Amino acid sequence: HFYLETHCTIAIPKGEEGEMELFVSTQNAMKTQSFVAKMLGVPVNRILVR
Amino acid sequence: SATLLFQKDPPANIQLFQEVPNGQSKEDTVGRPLPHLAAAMQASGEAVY
Amino acid sequence: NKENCWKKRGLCIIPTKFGISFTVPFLNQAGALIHVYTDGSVLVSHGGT
Ligand SMILES: O=C(O)c1ccccc1O
Repeated sequence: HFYLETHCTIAIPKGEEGEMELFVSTQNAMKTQSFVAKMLGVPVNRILVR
Repeated sequence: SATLLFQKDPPANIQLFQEVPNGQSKEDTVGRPLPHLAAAMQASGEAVY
Repeated sequence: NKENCWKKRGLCIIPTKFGISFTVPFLNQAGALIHVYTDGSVLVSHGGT
């Protein structure tokens, strides 16, 4: 692909109820959210992707 | 009594409220004394201000 | 009060009523936003804090 900006993610752990807010260079916020959630073992509503 | 030093008395606390209908689902918490959802995190200092 | 010269007890019972609603009509409005994600978990958002 050679997108000038390579892959990048910033994940912010709140410390409450497994909550996490992520800033990601992605075309798929949904999958990023569910995939992060699945790996963590928390409901999808705990993950916010921006 | 004017010569008596302050004496704390024994506390007494009673709360009265109504129970929910006998046939109300265990998952329907409306009317039940459910603790504040963030209370555990507030007690642990994890709640973020 | 008859048995005490320098200490007295008082007792009072009072009622109260409080009108419910912003007295500014247009403030009596509320909104909510709800998302159900594919895992079935729900995320509720509303105007209150
Ligand atoms: O209680 C009200 O009537 C009220 C009205 C406007 C703004 C804040 C308020 O609490």
